[PDB]
Amino acid sequence: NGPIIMTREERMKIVHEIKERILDKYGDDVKAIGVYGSLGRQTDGPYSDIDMMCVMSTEEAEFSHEWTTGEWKVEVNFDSEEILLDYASQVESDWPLTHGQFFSILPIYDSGGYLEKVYQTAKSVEAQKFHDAICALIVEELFEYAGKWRNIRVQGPTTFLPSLTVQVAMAGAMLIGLHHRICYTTSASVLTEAVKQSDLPSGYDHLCQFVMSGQLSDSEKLLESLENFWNGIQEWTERHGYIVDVSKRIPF
Amino acid sequence: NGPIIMTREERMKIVHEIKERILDKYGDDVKAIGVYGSLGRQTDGPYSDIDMMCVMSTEEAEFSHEWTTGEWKVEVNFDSEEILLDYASQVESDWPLTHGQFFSILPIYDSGGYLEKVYQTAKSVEAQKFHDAICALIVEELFEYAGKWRNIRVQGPTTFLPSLTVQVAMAGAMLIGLHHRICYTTSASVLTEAVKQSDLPSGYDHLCQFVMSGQLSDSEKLLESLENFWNGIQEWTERHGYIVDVSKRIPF
Ligand SMILES: NC[C@@H]1O[C@H](O[C@H]2[C@@H](O)[C@H](O[C@@H]3[C@@H](O)[C@H](N)C[C@H](N)[C@H]3O[C@H]3O[C@H](CN)[C@@H](O)[C@H](O)[C@H]3N)O[C@@H]2CO)[C@H](N)[C@@H](O)[C@@H]1O
Ligand SMILES: NC[C@@H]1O[C@H](O[C@H]2[C@@H](O)[C@H](O[C@@H]3[C@@H](O)[C@H](N)C[C@H](N)[C@H]3O[C@H]3O[C@H](CN)[C@@H](O)[C@H](O)[C@H]3N)O[C@@H]2CO)[C@H](N)[C@@H](O)[C@@H]1O
Ligand SMILES: [Mg+2]
Repeated sequence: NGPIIMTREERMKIVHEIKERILDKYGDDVKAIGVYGSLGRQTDGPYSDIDMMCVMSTEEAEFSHEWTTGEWKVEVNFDSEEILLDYASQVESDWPLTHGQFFSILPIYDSGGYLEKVYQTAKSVEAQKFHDAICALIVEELFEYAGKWRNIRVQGPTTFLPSLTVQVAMAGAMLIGLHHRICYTTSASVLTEAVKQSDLPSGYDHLCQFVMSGQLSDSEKLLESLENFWNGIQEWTERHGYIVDVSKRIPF
Repeated sequence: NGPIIMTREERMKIVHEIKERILDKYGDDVKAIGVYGSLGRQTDGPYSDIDMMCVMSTEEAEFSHEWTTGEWKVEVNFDSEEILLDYASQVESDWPLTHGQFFSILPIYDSGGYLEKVYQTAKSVEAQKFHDAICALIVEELFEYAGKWRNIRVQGPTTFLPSLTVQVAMAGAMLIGLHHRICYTTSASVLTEAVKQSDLPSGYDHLCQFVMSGQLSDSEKLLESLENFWNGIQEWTERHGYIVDVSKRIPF
């Protein structure tokens, strides 16, 4: 019957019950336990699931328990300090959506400031890593989407266009977030927060209005909006120095 | 302003240049080279990218080169035989979308039947792996989506509902593909092929109609369609035995 309505108090009880269970089972291998996500920001809605992180001392520790009771869902990730710190300092194309975890840490157990160290690492990532992630995003994702919607324009199918438009709008949101080196609060607010930022590529806000309103049935307006956004990207990358190497047929 | 229009003959010319370049650089470390994706089953549209794969003899080989010339995009993955076969034999929630690669391999170099060996491995995966992936999908993705759209109904934002509905429809497509052990052709045909399968959970095809048509502006009809799909999931999982024990507050 799906998730039920729960209050913040009930969630913190579950959190502290899980904390006790983790300490009973693993004992001194537990370096730190925190809550992240919406419950960590104390923004959590009545239906939100629970996300917790655990720093282990045992080397190469990397596992997780993800379950539901039928009424609520919990995910607990267990990582060694080294594994967690490397993850916090790696910038992938979906960094603005995944690494909000490290800017929403609610500590409930920490034997040696480990969670603070993870937070510091996540916020001190070198600027060059965001630059590379932006160039990789344009090649590995945006360029590929451009071929996908241009294929639709000539040979269809248009039934993929609304889903692909959503993907392009989400990828554009990642590109902006990588530029500003900021993580989005929640998944539901990614597009709302993306259009309120500075230095938007031309055509991005117009494209997002289709995705946020759900008016994705006019394929011609979508294709025309995607091309304008695709065009706006390339002046935007030159204006900010995110220059993509296009000089070789084969780069190895 | 790429990607540009290309013919199959122009793509195979680029492919064989890369094959020549791969053999020049890595020589006898190359066990096999193949083309997958749309060019692999030679359906490729006028704008499709080029996807290639390489089997290496080097033990820990796992790297990729992904680039564009401004006109076309190429991705070449280099994997040891052990790494590639283990990947082909592991079933994640996005198996129906990622592992079609292994059912579309066009060999252009193969020193010892390595590519046929990859195809055999990918198609002989134990039924238990698909069963576990289905149960994990329902918990890790579907249950989480249900909480998210129920939050939207109570506290918004409505601007996330069209994007979240697309995500739910794609997760349902994964659920169907894992059930029937089938991989989807391309990203563009995932939804069309998913709704043509048997044993659909009640409410999925109706939900896909909103996503495929792009009529995602009636949040009220979307939430009702999402709930109906969510109900159909619980009957569908019971009828096929994709049952997870949910009786414990903490299952470890
Ligand atoms: N190649 C065999 C195995 O691949 C894995 O990585 C897989 C996955 O993470 C990785 O995903 C990569 C991303 O990361 C990278 N940032 C952009 C790139 N386009 C994407 O590639 C994949 O996603 C694309 C669609 N978006 C597809 O067009 C493409 O065919 C597909 N290879 O591609 C691999 C799938 O083939 C592991 N690296 C390793 O277990 C072994 O190498
Ligand atoms: N935990 C720290 C690091 O996590 C990484 O994996 C990351 C990522 O793949 C992984 O993704 C996992 C999946 O895989 C798994 N099959 C289902 C699970 N819902 C999902 O979890 C993630 O996606 C959810 C939304 N769908 C989010 O609600 C959730 O907060 C998020 N942790 O979450 C991790 C981020 O926390 C690496 N394993 C490793 O570098 C290190 O352990
Ligand atoms: Mg989660």
